Amino acid sequence: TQLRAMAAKTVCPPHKVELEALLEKQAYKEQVLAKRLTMLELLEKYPACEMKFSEFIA
Amino acid sequence: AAKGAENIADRGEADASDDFEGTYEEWREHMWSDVAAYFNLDIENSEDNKSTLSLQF
Repeated sequence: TQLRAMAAKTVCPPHKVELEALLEKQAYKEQVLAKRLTMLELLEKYPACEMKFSEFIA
Repeated sequence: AAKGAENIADRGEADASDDFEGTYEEWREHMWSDVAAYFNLDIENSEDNKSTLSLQF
């Protein structure tokens, strides 16, 4: 849900492709769950993801 | 099933010790469709697109 929300606010096309890549079953297990990759670390990685604070918190 | 089953969608498992949301996700998507085709449905796959929301302060 968090990844989709970020993808939808991303105006960096290759950056949107990457966030969506992470939704696939294998990538999600290996790159998200195995490494405990957080929404915060992805927002820091993607400063032009236009998500806003109040959507983050919620 | 050994009592007269209409098993429309094969069971799904979650291992808390690994990737419970992966499997839960696999079983779910496969699941809606199994029952979809079965009968029919109301949101497919469509959507419901109400990715719901709220924040205002």
